[PDB]
Amino acid sequence: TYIPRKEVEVVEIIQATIIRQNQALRLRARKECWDRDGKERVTGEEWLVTTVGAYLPAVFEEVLDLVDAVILTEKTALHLRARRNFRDFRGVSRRTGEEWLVTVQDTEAHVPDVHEEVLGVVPITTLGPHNYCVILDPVGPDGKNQLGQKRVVKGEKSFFLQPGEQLEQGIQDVYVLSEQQGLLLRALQPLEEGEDEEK
Amino acid sequence: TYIPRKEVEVVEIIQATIIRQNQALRLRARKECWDRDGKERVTGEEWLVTTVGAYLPAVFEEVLDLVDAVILTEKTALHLRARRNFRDFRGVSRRTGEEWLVTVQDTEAHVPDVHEEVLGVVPITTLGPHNYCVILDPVGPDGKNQLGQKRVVKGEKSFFLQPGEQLEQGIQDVYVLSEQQGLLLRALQPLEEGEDEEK
Amino acid sequence: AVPWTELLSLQTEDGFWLILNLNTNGLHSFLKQKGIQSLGVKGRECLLDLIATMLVLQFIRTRLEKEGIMKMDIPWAFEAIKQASEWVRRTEGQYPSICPRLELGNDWDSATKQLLGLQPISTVSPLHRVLHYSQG
Amino acid sequence: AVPWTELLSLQTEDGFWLILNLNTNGLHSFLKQKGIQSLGVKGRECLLDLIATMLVLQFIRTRLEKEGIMKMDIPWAFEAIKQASEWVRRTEGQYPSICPRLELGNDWDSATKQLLGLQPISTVSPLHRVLHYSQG
Amino acid sequence: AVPWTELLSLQTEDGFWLILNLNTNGLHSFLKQKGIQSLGVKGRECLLDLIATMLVLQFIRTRLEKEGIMKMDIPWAFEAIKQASEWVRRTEGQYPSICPRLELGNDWDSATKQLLGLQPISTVSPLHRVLHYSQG
Amino acid sequence: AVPWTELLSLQTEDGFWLILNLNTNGLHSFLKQKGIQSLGVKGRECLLDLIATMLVLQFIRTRLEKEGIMKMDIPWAFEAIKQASEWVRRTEGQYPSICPRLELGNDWDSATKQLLGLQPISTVSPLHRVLHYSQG
Repeated sequence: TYIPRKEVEVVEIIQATIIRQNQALRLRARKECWDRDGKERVTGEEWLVTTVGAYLPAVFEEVLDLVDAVILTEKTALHLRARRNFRDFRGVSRRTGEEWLVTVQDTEAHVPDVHEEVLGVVPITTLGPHNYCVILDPVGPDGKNQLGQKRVVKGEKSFFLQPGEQLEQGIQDVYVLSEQQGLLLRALQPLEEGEDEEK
Repeated sequence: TYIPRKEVEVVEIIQATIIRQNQALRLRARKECWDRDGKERVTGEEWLVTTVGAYLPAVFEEVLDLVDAVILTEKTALHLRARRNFRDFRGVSRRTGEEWLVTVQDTEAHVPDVHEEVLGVVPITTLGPHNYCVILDPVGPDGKNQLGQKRVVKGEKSFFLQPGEQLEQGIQDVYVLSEQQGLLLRALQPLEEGEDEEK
Repeated sequence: AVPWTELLSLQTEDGFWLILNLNTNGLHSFLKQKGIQSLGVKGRECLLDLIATMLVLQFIRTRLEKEGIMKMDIPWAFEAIKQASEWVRRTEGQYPSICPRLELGNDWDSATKQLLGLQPISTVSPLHRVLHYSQG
Repeated sequence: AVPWTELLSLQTEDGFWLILNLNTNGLHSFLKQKGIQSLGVKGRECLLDLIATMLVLQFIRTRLEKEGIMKMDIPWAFEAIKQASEWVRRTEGQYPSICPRLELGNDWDSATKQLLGLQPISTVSPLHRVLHYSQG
Repeated sequence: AVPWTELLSLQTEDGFWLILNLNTNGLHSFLKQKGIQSLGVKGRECLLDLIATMLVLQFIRTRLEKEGIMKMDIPWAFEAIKQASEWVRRTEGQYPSICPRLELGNDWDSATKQLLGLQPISTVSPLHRVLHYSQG
Repeated sequence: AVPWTELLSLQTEDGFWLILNLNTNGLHSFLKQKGIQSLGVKGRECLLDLIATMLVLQFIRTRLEKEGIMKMDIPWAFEAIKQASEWVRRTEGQYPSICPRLELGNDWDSATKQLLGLQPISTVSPLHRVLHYSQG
């Protein structure tokens, strides 16, 4: 209970918020301050709190909204644009405007940070033993797309289309030929193909 | 009987709940507390109690609803999605979003935990001696589906379609042939088959 | 000569239950004062449906005894009486002795007959503000 | 004989909720005085929609109990009652004990029935300026 | 029965906002006295459009709560309410705590409801010359 | 219900600006007494056109705020408002702080609103002989 005082005025009766499992709470600052973790925050700066249970807002922390995590099954991944320079949960440095994917081998559930952006949930592209596909603008070893080029993927393989990549016409089935059947097919560049021992 | 007091106010007259066999009671906390088992509980956190008889709620335990167990016959199994990181009754660690099956060889009856989800009761797929089937996306040794691949099951065998697996066209009957009958059938990949001694 | 087809109109889609002529708001106030919120919202509605179904059964049984005639199972309502008995004989076992602990009667005969208002109730019982509050 | 088709007109596009006959502006003033702005604008609207949906559910349940009949799931409104129950039984778990802390009642039965105005409220409770402010 | 099609006529070409029944000139004088010229002309107009949009949203929400029903997202105005919510939930983050510092309320519920005039305001607040200056 | 097509008739051939209802001759006398001839004839006309354009913009903005609704950019005048904003946001940068130094207000909101006559002006300011000289 509270005993009153003449020079102390009760402004309002604030209420706590209940954070269950796999959620977080978005709350900006109202003033230059320090949060419950002990970090300086400027006015308007938003952040997240990930404690489970009843969470009581401070006097300078406008609670905005509850953020619920995204469950990563083996057939889905998460496409995320960075909003500024930060370091995410794995501990890699990001740049502004950069896009990437988050899979099950990172976390089984991911709560979207305020420095990130949910662009969409990418379903897996899987190829049967009788299937192949061509990838428009593939990602090289440098993490950047080769614009204009292509890459042919064949066999039993399941993968995600990384940000920038695209299929040319979709999942395509491989040509299978008997001895009564043949294919006429023209080159476009000087090429080599060692199917048998000779080239 | 209760003798009253000036500084003590009776709030309400609460009533107990009757838990018969093969049931449990779901009840969240109202405040940071300790339950009857002696475990700390945060606000909003739900759990279960599995004692049989009259159960009296505490002052901070909102009784939600009664949960009744699911009876596992030999022709049915239980498909369960995990809701968070926990350890179930057998003592294996689960991850969020993970699915699995519970059969009679685990328990003859299973009460669905609050950290789980009843996705459906899976009937058994049994094959006669004259039957075979093809399984789309089978589960390998790693517990994960091979997406795109297939697996042929033949003979007298009864099994459950694990989460992810599927039959291609159903329970199919095997080709049976006399000497007046033959089959024309084409390969799709280089293959080997040693039916007789030669290959 | 109660409206019978209008009683057939009030059969619920699961098999449970102004024509009943009973103070319902005072009954809700009485059951709230006896502390029915400690059973969950689901348990509270499951108990109110049981109490209402047994009240309608005691009303119809008093009507049939005035004509002369868990054993309720006329051709025009045999299906509704049958599914009501099949509902009640399953849902009663979850709540043993809920009639003394809510202070309505010893068993369901005593509770539903003293709430039905066809028998006088003794003065030491708190059941006076359910049959005499509607007389204002 | 409340307007029922006009209640069907007020079904929202997500599945939640003058015909209700309740002082809404005084109720907003009461809930503002109890400090509902500390939940965000989204949390405030999510709590007001829950309170309004449970108030409409308690109104319709009092109407059905006067006829005699989280368990709400007539053919003309079974879909709306079903989607309302599916909304409420998901959105209630985010706000445990929001009825005592906003000072409306112990549980949702007590809170929605004392706000519905069909039961008297004791004098030590601050719930007097929501049912008697509209009587001027 | 406010004119609704005339409210649809006043939808701006970007997605923001006498029918509103509010002293607008006294409100401009109040916001000028609180010092809104220190934000630029662009910032002043961007804040006035936010205040007017939230005032219209609180007016329509009071209208919908009297019927019974950052979460505003009827078929005849779903697009306008949707684009208004998409405008407000982007433009509010530029101005945190602009309702206490302009002395209108704690949050947007308090500010827009005390400016809407449907709730009484305490005497220690300077919000008396916006609802009582129009009563002359 | 001001004449709007007659406002469209008064759009100049470059894109700047009795219907305005303001003492123009007393305003010219006030601006001459404040010493506007020290800017050249070209600078004087360029400043009078800016002041008149911002006065018409504040008049139309007060009209639109009474209906409820450097950011001015209805279908019947979107082109004139657009070219007026494109003129003003280029020509304002030549004259910084021309509203205090001519003694009209702090910024363009204060200056054009106190010259528009919809807000009272304090007694220590010399702005009394522009709104009360026309009342004879």
